[PDB]
Amino acid sequence: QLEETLSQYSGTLLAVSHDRYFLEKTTNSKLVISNNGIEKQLAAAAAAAA
Amino acid sequence: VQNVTKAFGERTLFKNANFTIQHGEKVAIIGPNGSGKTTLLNIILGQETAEGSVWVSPSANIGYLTQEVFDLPLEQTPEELFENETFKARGHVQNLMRHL
Amino acid sequence: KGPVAKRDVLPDPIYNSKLVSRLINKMMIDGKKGKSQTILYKSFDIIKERTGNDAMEVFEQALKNIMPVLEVKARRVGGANYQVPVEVRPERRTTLGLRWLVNYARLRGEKTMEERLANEILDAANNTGAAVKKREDTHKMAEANKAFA
Amino acid sequence: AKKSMIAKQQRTPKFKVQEYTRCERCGRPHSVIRKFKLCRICFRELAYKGQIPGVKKASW
RNA sequence: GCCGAGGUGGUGGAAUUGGUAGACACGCUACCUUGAGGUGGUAGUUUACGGGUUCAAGUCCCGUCCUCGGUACCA
RNA sequence: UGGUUGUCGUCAGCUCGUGUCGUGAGAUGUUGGGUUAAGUCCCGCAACGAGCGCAACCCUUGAUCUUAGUUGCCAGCAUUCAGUUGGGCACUCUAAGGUGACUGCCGGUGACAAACCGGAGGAAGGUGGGGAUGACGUCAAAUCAUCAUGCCCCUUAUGACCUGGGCUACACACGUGCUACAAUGGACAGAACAAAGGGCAGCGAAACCGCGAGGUUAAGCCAAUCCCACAAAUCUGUUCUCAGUUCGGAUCGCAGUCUGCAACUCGACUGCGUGAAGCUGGAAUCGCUAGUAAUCGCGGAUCAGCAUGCCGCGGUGAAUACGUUCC
RNA sequence: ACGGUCGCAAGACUGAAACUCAAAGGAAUUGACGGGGGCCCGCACAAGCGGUGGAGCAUGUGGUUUAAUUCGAAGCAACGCG
Repeated sequence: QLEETLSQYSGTLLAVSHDRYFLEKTTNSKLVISNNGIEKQLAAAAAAAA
Repeated sequence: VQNVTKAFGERTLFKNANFTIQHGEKVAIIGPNGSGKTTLLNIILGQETAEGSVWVSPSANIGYLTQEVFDLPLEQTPEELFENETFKARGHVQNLMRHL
Repeated sequence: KGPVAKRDVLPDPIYNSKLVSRLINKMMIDGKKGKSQTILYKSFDIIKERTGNDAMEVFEQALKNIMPVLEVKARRVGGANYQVPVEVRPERRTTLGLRWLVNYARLRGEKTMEERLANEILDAANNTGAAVKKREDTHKMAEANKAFA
Repeated sequence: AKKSMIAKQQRTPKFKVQEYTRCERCGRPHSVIRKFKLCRICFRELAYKGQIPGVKKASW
């Protein structure tokens, strides 16, 4: 139910979750922390779209 | 959060990581193991070597949830803990919210 | 009826490009080229400062990342709502790139559209960015509906 | 009430502010032009009938 | 009079004490669409009553009123 | 009912003469091929023509030649606080007469036509941009309240005067509009640029006073002179830093100003204080193809006074038109 | 419908009247319409830019209150209209 209602939540959420299936209801943009700081992703953003 | 840098002695996590998020959006923060996920929110929300600039809205009411359970006023009753003003503030606000 | 064509003005006093004046005519609110030229030159001076390059090459690189190859138009037959993928002719590639730069720059939100357009160019350069959401999503819509052409 | 009201305008009232503009050819206020001292429709009619020495059809 | 049953919104009606002028399907109202109706789309209105128990009551409890039916005087 | 309009619609249609075909209603022309913005024009045709429509002539803008120089203009000529003076009609300007763009000329396509596509010239290129112009008719559309009106009705009243109120009501809906929700922003200071139009019991300089709305005396002007009239967005500095705020101004209290017998219902404006809803809007829906949309001020009618409406005026000034699949 | 014949049945065949209307109908013409076809055109659609619908007020109109809220307009083509 927290997976459900946080989708109907009215924005400004910073959802750290080590799950892969919880964030499928609570994600529009991602912050992938990686080597040498953040990576502000808005999609998968892998393999450097060409 | 502009030009942020976070280091622990020689353990360096953040370096010049410029991102800016406004209201009304779902921000998922993913770290495989130790990406500072828990560390960023502390250095979003606090001082202590957020090297750079972290600006946040002064009139926003940030409700915070921790990973670690070590922020309880221990040995208190949830009666005294939860702010229950008059009559249905125990029931219609609170005790229904607990049992339900 | 038939196709009609248009024109645009060649130079800019700093950065002598056609397409930079095309962006000057874009993002003009209420008939004010002066505000858009000031915003534009302060933004390109930030792009020249913060990254030690000439902002022409960063700006064209960002364009190359945003310019979509494939629009997907509509073709409704019956009750079907089919979408048909269209090879975009490169004029519309440039103009959709400029619209997406301008729209998602002012849609970002920072403490001037100087900074917003500059950071949007800096994101579309290092391809992950806000207009490139629209690039990726249009290519995914053309990739899924490629059966019609 | 038409000729009575025309007659009342043709009077001198108690006060100068009771004075209002009126037709002089086809009795009505609301759009009597001060220059011609004429009602609007009567101005259109007479200006069609070749009178009123200034006005022709306008284009510019 | 006695026994048994139900008393909610304009309607029929679910709800094991935990939030309902109403949650569910209709009506109803304001708008949209249409030439104007209908369909369709958007938003909107204290539990028969009175007194408790309870942190909380449609519900648990004590009383009153109404209606269905069985059980009687009489034709 | 006359008269005068909306609408389809600036759509390209609508008819008639004479002829022929059909018992007749009708048909024909007006259909077909190309072409157009066009029933435009050509070609073919049982039709040949014609009329109302379309276009053109009319007004404006785009440029140049001539005339005409003050109140307009200042290039060289010196004086000027100042185009003020003398000087000059060159230049802009003004307002008259012209010239000018006609597919005219080239090449290509296409019946050889009509026309179309590119090219050259040119300020202007294919009705150059716009206006005015609104066919037969449709809605028994609108107007008996601008007027005139046939018929019917009232008449010491359904007519007339006067004051007062109302046409500004207010729980609600609904058209059009204005202002915002903000950093391309708000406030403050500096610099510049307009067009069009108005002025006789009117426009009203300048000076003075008032924070301001304005006030008192008054020059010039029946106006290319003088006034309205200090354009504003813009540009450049200072300042705030993303909040229901240095956003926005509703609403409201008090004290004022002007107009006018008189501003209570029921005027505009100013000053102080208060500062709301609103952080870009659901279904749906509208305008616009270029100096347009967006935006910024200016002007004039009406009128003593009342403009967010309307009618014109300039300022900056875009994005897009692949196409006709859909409404 | 009644009667009759045929039929296992369903029904077939034969077949009126009271009553009711001043039309029903055919073919063809001119139009209009089609959730018929073709061709074309218009900010009509698409391609865009800005809005309206949300808020505040100005303004006009419906309802309602009224002593009167004067009269006229009412889909496009009434509703900052006379």
